[PDB]
Amino acid sequence: KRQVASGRAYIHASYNNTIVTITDPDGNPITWSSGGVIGYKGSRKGTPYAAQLAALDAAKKAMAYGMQSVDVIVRGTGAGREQAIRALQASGLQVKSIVDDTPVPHNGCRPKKKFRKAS
Amino acid sequence: PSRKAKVKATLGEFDLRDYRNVEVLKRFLSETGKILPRRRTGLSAKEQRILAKTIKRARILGLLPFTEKLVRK
Amino acid sequence: ARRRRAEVRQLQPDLVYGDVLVTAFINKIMRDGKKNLAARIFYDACKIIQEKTGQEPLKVFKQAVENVKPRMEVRSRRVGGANYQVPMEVSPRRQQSLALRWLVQAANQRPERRAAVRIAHELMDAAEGKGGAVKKKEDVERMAEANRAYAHYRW
RNA sequence: GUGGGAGAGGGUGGUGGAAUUCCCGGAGUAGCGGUGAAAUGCGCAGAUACCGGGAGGAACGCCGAUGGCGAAGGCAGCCACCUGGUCCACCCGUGACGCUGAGGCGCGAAAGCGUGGGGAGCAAACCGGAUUAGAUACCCGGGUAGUCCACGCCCUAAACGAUGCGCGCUAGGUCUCUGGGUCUCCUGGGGGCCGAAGCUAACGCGUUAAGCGCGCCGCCUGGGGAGUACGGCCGCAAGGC
Ligand SMILES: [K+]
Ligand SMILES: [K+]
Ligand SMILES: [K+]
Ligand SMILES: [Mg+2]
Ligand SMILES: [Mg+2]
Ligand SMILES: [Mg+2]
Ligand SMILES: [Mg+2]
Ligand SMILES: [Mg+2]
Ligand SMILES: [Mg+2]
Ligand SMILES: [Mg+2]
Ligand SMILES: [Mg+2]
Ligand SMILES: [Mg+2]
Ligand SMILES: [Mg+2]
Ligand SMILES: [Mg+2]
Ligand SMILES: [Mg+2]
Ligand SMILES: [Mg+2]
Ligand SMILES: [Mg+2]
Ligand SMILES: [Mg+2]
Ligand SMILES: [Mg+2]
Ligand SMILES: [Mg+2]
Ligand SMILES: [Mg+2]
Ligand SMILES: [Mg+2]
Ligand SMILES: [Mg+2]
Ligand SMILES: [Mg+2]
Ligand SMILES: [Mg+2]
Ligand SMILES: [Mg+2]
Ligand SMILES: [Mg+2]
Ligand SMILES: [Mg+2]
Ligand SMILES: [Mg+2]
Ligand SMILES: [Mg+2]
Ligand SMILES: [Mg+2]
Ligand SMILES: [Mg+2]
Ligand SMILES: [Mg+2]
Ligand SMILES: [Mg+2]
Ligand SMILES: [Mg+2]
Ligand SMILES: [Mg+2]
Ligand SMILES: [Mg+2]
Ligand SMILES: [Mg+2]
Ligand SMILES: [Mg+2]
Ligand SMILES: [Mg+2]
Ligand SMILES: [Mg+2]
Ligand SMILES: [Mg+2]
Ligand SMILES: [Mg+2]
Ligand SMILES: [Mg+2]
Ligand SMILES: [Mg+2]
Ligand SMILES: [Mg+2]
Ligand SMILES: [Mg+2]
Ligand SMILES: [Mg+2]
Ligand SMILES: [Mg+2]
Ligand SMILES: [Mg+2]
Repeated sequence: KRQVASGRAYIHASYNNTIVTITDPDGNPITWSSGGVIGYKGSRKGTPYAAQLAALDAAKKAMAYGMQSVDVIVRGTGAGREQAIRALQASGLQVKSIVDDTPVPHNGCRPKKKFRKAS
Repeated sequence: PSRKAKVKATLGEFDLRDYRNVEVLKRFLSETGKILPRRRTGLSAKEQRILAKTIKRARILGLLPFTEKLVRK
Repeated sequence: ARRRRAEVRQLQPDLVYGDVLVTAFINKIMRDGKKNLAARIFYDACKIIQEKTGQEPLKVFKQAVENVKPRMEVRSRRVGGANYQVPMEVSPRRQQSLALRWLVQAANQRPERRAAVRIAHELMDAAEGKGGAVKKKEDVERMAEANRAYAHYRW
């Protein structure tokens, strides 16, 4: 119960799960959701439909705090990013700006064998 | 094929070694803080090579960005 | 059908109501190539529709067929070595085919004595929104849309 | 010699931002992670996701390329200092001072060894979870030496253009890097592609020769046994010649 009425929406989309964190304009979170907060347990979380459900659930939780407009921030390349985008877009929440802010290094650390053949 | 406009052709007389001229080096960066390739800038090999180091200097001085964020995705 | 597209067969219209849909339902009723027996069954079922309902049996028939048509089904697909139940829409021809097949099959599951009574009761119950055929439609539209998580495997 | 030029060539010191991890605080709640699917794992001692601050180690995104430099290995943020090679123009100086090179000497990726330090990420060995007929594997969660630094060893490789060095001669076209010039183009040095003559068993090579010649060094003489044995030399050892 804070009545923020305007904040940010971070989307963390990986190939294994999509998780949505709704925060205030300073970044402090309010509510959140993910594929695991919905009934989906295993690989079904890395599904665009699961991402849609997570986005809609986080949006409905933010409705309790009476929030209307959000600023969307996307991080990570994963199946279900655009589906969460389109879920938040038409959810009653006014989407003011969508921004991709995926953290890309300047070739700092050595990846795992899974991500090798690169630097 | 980058048929919109060349940065050099959309510009006049300028110094390629001036790391303090921010408003002219801003044109040579993309929407992100990244340095534009040759197909976008329309510079020569030597020109682009000098531009790279001058942009890096302008970045270290705090004038140009190392990286920006993408909007309207 | 690999080379061609296998154009649909055009059925002859009905001798009574002039509807090709009635003829298709006759054919799904037909057994061992006994057309006259199937026509007897269906037209006696129509005579059962009246004197049990003031509405013409053609309207009840078409409304039941419309109530049985499914909107989405679920087909299997082999992806990544596993087999998934992918939901997808249904073309109108397959809607009609499944509707008539389910109508006949559910009618013959009834405990009624003779065939005309089975078909008539199934048509009436499906028109008013119940029976085994509507149960099949609900089960298919439950399996589909119960696996919404595979909608991106539509193909 | 003079005057210019390009360069991740090398060494030393300093310095910047992104990211990973960890610590502190805020906010916040039931999972995160991971896979074909899972489980170990981590999470109510509050994780993941988000914001801010701090520490540390390592590597430099875009530029960036089929590019550049170096004898090879190899070299990629930025700044300064020290320093090597090289190219062009002038036609100035010396006057055959040249080429090659058995030995010798020095350099020599990675891994490995010694002493000290460092240790974020990764990760042999190893500890587990899966898979499997079994799985001393691939897949997943951890993880030590190591990877990093200083100094000293080690001398190996698909150390590759699988092509020793130098010089001269023998059609061109095209792309490119870098100079000079009467700057459509010409001329010189380097990096590619296609091709004259010619060569090759063929594939292919073809002014960057695998063509035509000359000089000098290295090496080959059927396969296995075998880069093994013995001997010698070198090395702390692994081991190398
Ligand atoms: K090269
Ligand atoms: K130690
Ligand atoms: K020129
Ligand atoms: Mg998952
Ligand atoms: Mg049935
Ligand atoms: Mg250098
Ligand atoms: Mg905390
Ligand atoms: Mg973990
Ligand atoms: Mg752990
Ligand atoms: Mg536990
Ligand atoms: Mg508690
Ligand atoms: Mg974390
Ligand atoms: Mg932080
Ligand atoms: Mg530490
Ligand atoms: Mg690149
Ligand atoms: Mg070179
Ligand atoms: Mg090499
Ligand atoms: Mg003279
Ligand atoms: Mg003289
Ligand atoms: Mg020599
Ligand atoms: Mg020698
Ligand atoms: Mg060595
Ligand atoms: Mg080493
Ligand atoms: Mg050591
Ligand atoms: Mg040590
Ligand atoms: Mg690890
Ligand atoms: Mg591992
Ligand atoms: Mg194991
Ligand atoms: Mg087996
Ligand atoms: Mg077993
Ligand atoms: Mg540790
Ligand atoms: Mg040791
Ligand atoms: Mg090679
Ligand atoms: Mg060789
Ligand atoms: Mg050979
Ligand atoms: Mg040669
Ligand atoms: Mg040339
Ligand atoms: Mg050729
Ligand atoms: Mg010929
Ligand atoms: Mg030929
Ligand atoms: Mg030659
Ligand atoms: Mg032999
Ligand atoms: Mg022999
Ligand atoms: Mg042998
Ligand atoms: Mg050996
Ligand atoms: Mg040996
Ligand atoms: Mg011996
Ligand atoms: Mg000894
Ligand atoms: Mg050994
Ligand atoms: Mg051994």
